[PDB]
Amino acid sequence: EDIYYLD
Amino acid sequence: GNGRFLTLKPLPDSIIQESLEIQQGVNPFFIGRSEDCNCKIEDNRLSRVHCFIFKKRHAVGKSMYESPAQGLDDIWYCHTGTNVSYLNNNRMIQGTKFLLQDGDEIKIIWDKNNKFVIGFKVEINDTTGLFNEGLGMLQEQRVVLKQTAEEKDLVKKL
Repeated sequence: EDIYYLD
Repeated sequence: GNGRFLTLKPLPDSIIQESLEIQQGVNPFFIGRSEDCNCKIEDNRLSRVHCFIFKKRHAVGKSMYESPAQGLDDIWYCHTGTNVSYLNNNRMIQGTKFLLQDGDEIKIIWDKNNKFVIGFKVEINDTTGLFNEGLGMLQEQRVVLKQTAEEKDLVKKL
């Protein structure tokens, strides 16, 4: 239940 | 230790200028947006439980050549955030662990374009019989360890 992506 | 052992203080270098202290009595210490986390840090970028620090009994087989501390306790930083955290110079992906040596600066979130940078300074004020509080025991040169179902379970009770 999470959609993170620091790119 | 009367109640506090490790001090995690979001330093001015980080978007956060607060100071949190991991009570030696609380294990493991959870950090994140959700108040459920022993530590309270709300950053839309990180998960409600970006990461948590867990303390474990430091030990080793024999003392051949190397000189250990018999069997004391050490602090392990556990990361469960999908945005991956950064400990000093080691990568911390969702499901990793790292040794915490007194004066450990951990990065919870860093954004080049958003300029969103977080970082807490770990400062061990009290030493609850720690092998050496946390100076960076030899043998293993600051390496990121992996967590197991045991760790994931810790957050399950969070």
